[PDB]
Amino acid sequence: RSSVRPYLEECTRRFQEMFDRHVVTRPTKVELTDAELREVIDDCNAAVAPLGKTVSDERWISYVGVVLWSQSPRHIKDMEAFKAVCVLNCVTAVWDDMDPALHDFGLFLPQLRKICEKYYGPEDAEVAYEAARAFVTSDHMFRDSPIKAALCTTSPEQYFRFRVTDIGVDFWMKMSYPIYRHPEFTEHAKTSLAARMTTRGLTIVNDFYSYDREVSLGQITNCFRLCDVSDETAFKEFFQARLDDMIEDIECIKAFDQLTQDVFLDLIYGNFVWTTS
Amino acid sequence: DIGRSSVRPYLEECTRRFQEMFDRHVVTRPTKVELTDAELREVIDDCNAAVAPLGKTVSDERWISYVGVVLWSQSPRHIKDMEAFKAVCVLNCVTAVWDDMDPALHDFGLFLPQLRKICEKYYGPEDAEVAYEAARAFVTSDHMFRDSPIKAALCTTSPEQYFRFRVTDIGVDFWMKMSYPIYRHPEFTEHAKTSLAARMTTRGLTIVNDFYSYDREVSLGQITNCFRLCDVSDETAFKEFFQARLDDMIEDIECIKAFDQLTQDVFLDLIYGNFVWTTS
Ligand SMILES: [Cl-]
Ligand SMILES: [Mg+2]
Ligand SMILES: [Mg+2]
Repeated sequence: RSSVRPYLEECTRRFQEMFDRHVVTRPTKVELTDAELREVIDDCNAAVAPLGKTVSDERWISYVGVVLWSQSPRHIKDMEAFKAVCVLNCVTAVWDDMDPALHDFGLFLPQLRKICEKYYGPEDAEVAYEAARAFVTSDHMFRDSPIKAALCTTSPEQYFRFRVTDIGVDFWMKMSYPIYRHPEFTEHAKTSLAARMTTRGLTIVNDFYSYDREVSLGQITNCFRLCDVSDETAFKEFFQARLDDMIEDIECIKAFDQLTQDVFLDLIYGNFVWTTS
Repeated sequence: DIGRSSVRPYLEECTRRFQEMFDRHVVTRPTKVELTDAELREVIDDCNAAVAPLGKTVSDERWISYVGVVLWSQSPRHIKDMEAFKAVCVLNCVTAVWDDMDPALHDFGLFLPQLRKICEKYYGPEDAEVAYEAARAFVTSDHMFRDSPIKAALCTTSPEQYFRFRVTDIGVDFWMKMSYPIYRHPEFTEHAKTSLAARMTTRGLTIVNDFYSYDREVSLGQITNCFRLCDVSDETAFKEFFQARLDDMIEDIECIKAFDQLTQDVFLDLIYGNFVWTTS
């Protein structure tokens, strides 16, 4: 029960087969110029320096890969917004990986505001900042919280309801809509319907490939703790149920407008490609 | 299908079973905020000023029917800011009229500035922006999804997709984001701003709303009702569906009890108060 390694190959193949049948369109990686990647890394370093944390270029590049693979390159209009999502993703990933004893909101929150004010217009900057603030504040609030225990152990429905915020997808949507400048996508981002539609597909993939690491650290925010992964029959029924969840979401996503559904599906499928890369 | 046009045969039994569930699981009864006649006149005058640019005349009696949900579904023991409370009264009522209006008469250029005016009158500068954005997103969502293929997909596929739509569409996310200044409670404020507050309360609010508005909505051809996902003409299929919805409400309520005391008081007063107002 400590590991999903016996299922790693089969589940990877089954994820890919599902995407090939229901999405078809493959993710494509955004290539940053050397100048853009250096500007991103310099902003990341500047933002986490007040916390006294050193992070290598290699670690920044591993954090940023999800952004490079999970946006929708054919629809990008604003590369300043794109770089902002690169930076905000990376620096909040560092914050998400830190011991809460090193969490200094007075030092970090002004750095998030500075990033938002550099890359976004005034209105978008407020929206992106509030979402980043809500995300890091949620991360802090729910470490060792009875609420997290109740939501993550009760049922898949309560667990994914928690993960809408906790996996960062509502934040992601609210900092990503300026990349596309697409009115319908902007509204779905702001109502969080965008995040609610894509939460299960992101979370189930994240959870499968981070299960071994997370259970070894005593973390409970993983839907595969809701089943007995040591019982092959129980695991296979649970995994199929999660695949069915992803498929139901994907098929509803196809009712959205063409640009919006490309963004949603590139996000779910790109996250899978980056996670397995 | 006339047999599917009504939940009237189940009206008494379902009302009794809702109440029984609340008595077992919430216990604490809702209590009604009473406004002074000055407060209520101020609320209604703001409501009239807000909808007059759209050519709507609304009697005091109709306003009072709209506002009863705020009076019954807030948490009086925890109120700290009655200016924020009056703002929730006005915003609920004026967006209720907008929700009931001919979508032809929808004039965002005239209405959105009135919403901002209400928010700027009653809230501090930061809270006014949060309440206004939530009102804006709600009325815009209402407009976007009339005759939308997205609404049809989310509302006919499964209860999960339907309640996902209703987090915004029934207005609970808006409600949480305009109500947190009433309580000035840091944890509740955060749950409102992440929308976890809305996500926890959506089913309890929607199931009750849907049951008691089913007849009117299907008579109007409206599809945003979870009881269209079952055959209400089939007593066996209806009672199994209704029991599953009751189980949803109970699971939400039992999880809500893991939140801090003040927050859970607010969440449960909202669900239970909405039921009391709806059946009155
Ligand atoms: Cl805001
Ligand atoms: Mg994980
Ligand atoms: Mg209704």
